Amino acid sequence: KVFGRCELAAAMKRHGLDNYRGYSLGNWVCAAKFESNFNTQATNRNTDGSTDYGILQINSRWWCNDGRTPGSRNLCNIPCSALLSSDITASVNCAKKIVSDGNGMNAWVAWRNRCKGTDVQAWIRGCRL
Repeated sequence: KVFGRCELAAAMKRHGLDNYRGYSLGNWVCAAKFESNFNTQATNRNTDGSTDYGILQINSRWWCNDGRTPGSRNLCNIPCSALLSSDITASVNCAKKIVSDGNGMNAWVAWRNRCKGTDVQAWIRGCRL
């Protein structure tokens, strides 16, 4: 599914992401924009052989099982394919665990490079929330 901007903001807020570990909703929308362009089916291979899955590009090196990442853990206890569902529940839950891991949203390199320090409220402007 490719979410609309406000549509995704609403879903993330219903799933408890808004202000989770102190990160306003705009931070999460912005991350998703640059990770996946709001597409739950996005996948991308990393240099190390792991793969990133879903709207928040969660990686198989640590967080999900894809059967093909030798280093690996599955700390979210989830097949990576669950992260590609129309229903964002598994991506949200696993993102809550990642953002709690010590480095906050820095775990998403794209968030650090493209969202951190910017006016992330713009990403939820105009949305009924």
